Amino acid sequence: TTRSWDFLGFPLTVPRRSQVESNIVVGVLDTGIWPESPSFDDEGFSPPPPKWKGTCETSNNFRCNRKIIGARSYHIGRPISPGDVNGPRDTNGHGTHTASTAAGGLVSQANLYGLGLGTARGGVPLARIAAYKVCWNDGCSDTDILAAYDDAIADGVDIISLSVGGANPRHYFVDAIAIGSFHAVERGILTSNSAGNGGPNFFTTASLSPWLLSVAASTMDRKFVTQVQIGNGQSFQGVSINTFDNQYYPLVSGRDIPNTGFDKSTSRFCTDKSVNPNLLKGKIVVCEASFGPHEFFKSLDGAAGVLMTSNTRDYADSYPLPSSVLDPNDLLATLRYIYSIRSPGATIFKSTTILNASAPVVVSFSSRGPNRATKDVIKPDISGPGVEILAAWPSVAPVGGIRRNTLFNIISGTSMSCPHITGIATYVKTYNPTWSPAAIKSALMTTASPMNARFNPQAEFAYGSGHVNPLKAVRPGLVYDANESDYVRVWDLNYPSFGLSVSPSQTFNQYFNRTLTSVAPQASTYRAMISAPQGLTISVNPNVLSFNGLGDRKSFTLTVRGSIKGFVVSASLVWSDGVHYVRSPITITSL
Ligand SMILES: *[C@@H]1O[C@H](CO)[C@@H](O[C@@H]2O[C@H](CO)[C@@H](O[C@@H]3O[C@H](CO[C@H]4O[C@H](CO)[C@@H](O)[C@H](O)[C@@H]4O)[C@@H](O)[C@H](O)[C@@H]3O)[C@H](O)[C@H]2NC(C)=O)[C@H](O[C@@H]2O[C@@H](C)[C@@H](O)[C@@H](O)[C@@H]2O)[C@H]1NC(C)=O
Ligand SMILES: *P(=O)(OC(C)C)OC(C)C
Repeated sequence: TTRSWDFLGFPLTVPRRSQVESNIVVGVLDTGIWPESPSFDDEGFSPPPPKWKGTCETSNNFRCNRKIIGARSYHIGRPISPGDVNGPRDTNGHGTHTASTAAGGLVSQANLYGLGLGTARGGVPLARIAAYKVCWNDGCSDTDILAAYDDAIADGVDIISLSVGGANPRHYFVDAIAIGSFHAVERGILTSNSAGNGGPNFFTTASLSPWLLSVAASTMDRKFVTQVQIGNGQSFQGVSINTFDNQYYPLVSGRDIPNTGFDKSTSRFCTDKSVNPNLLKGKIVVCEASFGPHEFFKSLDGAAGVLMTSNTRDYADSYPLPSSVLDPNDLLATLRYIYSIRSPGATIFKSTTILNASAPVVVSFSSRGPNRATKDVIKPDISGPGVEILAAWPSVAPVGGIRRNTLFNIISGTSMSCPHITGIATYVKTYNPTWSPAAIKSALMTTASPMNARFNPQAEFAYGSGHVNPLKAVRPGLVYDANESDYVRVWDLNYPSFGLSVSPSQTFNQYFNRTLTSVAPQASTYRAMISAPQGLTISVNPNVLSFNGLGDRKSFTLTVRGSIKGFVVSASLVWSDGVHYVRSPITITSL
């Protein structure tokens, strides 16, 4: 966040509408909020909007200010779970992180043990925040969500950031988030929702509702790496967020030190207590696998360092001990070294950062479509920064499995990119106070910049309409407006993109209807530009539209005939008038 915003072309110097921005309330459903964080400072803030109706649960060591003007909790079912606390207070850290990502104010020198140093901020530092705590160690219940929504709607929230939801895509018909968001939409309130972290398989996203803006997690240029240097003098580049200073320690293999009743067939991975604690103490264990902080304590208490392995390393995480996830080969290279001189040694360095030019690429865990409820309503809808995002953290909240004196943490997930979209959507809202949820969501989609299908073969079912563009989202020129009155043919649903399910090698011919509403003051003509593959034929009538002014609408029909042989084939439509550009992806699937 000390870097994502700049990576999105959203500088500290972007123009603002401070007056409207300061009167906007961003409701955040998550694990609560930690009031004390610098990201939620009050200084200078005028008093809350007169038309705000929310309140604050201040009977248990919590206090709202003029930044955080609302805070409530929901555990309707049974009693509070173990380790949790009564009230709006965030003890998990998830809600605090999320809130600062979307609306956190400027905090300089923001850093996690030096890592990611910079100026932390939210997309809208002046908006007010209203926290609705609905997630516990107990989980997040359906009753709490519906209830929290109700309050948000009546309190007067303007937009809602929802970083929860990952149920089996097939349980989509019994998902409450669709109920809440729907009622929210009827009152002109948009919802940003993380797609899920169940990728990369072809049908892992559970954020299926149409009125819901779904967001996937992509990378940014900045990348955390941890250099490991074994005895020979050769280095390897591993990923992890290592805050421990550079140190040197003896090396050992999991196979060489099995534990009573274990075979080296499981010791390799040194998991499930398959390693003798005695011959492990004070050394950097080398294991053929990748596990979390829990397994560190469970199986490796005593070890001074850990070296893991994985074929996937497009994101980093912090651990309880000097650690680093190496590439399969660099691992074998390290193992040989162990059986070489017999008395090895490696030095795990404190993480550093490289710049990856391929970014933004949607990360591996990001849930991807098609929409299991309707393959013709493509999802995700868009992408944003969700890998290694540094933002506000509670002082009591553990980091990577231990305690660290830090006010910021670095974590990844679709729940990190959602807040980004939430903040950007609020920004657009500050400039276009009257647009509806579908209008705001359209702006961000039609104005998103195209992503590379060579990096993410799944095309749209991985990044939807592409990567967000904050400043172009403000003046989209035209919008695919809608409202609950339209969710009562699927291909004729005024969506910002087009989808179509087909059978392998089987000529087809579909047609789609849409209506664009102008949001720009000046009249202008928008000629159309298509870009379809080979085995397909696409056209649009009209292919030229004029708009006399603000409000005017026009329709058109898109036809798609052809026959794809592969799984996913994409094309695009674009309605430019010179100044404005309005692209809408076109996806065809063989499932
Ligand atoms: C700069 O960022 C890019 C984007 O994340 C890094 O490229 C990715 O690196 C990961 C990590 O190893 C690769 O993961 C393996 O992926 C394969 C196949 O799945 C991937 O590729 C196919 C075809 O392109 C797609 O259909 C999939 O959606 C997916 O993208 C899988 O079998 C393995 O089990 C791993 O999961 C990933 O493929 C790769 N994606 C892209 C777009 O290239 C890049 O990492 C470098 O390049 C990769 C290929 C490895 O050689 C890494 O070791 C390199 O570091 C990163 N570069 C730097 C400097 O960090
Ligand atoms: P986010 O990515 O939220 C999803 C589970 C919806 O989760 C964090 C804890 C990584």
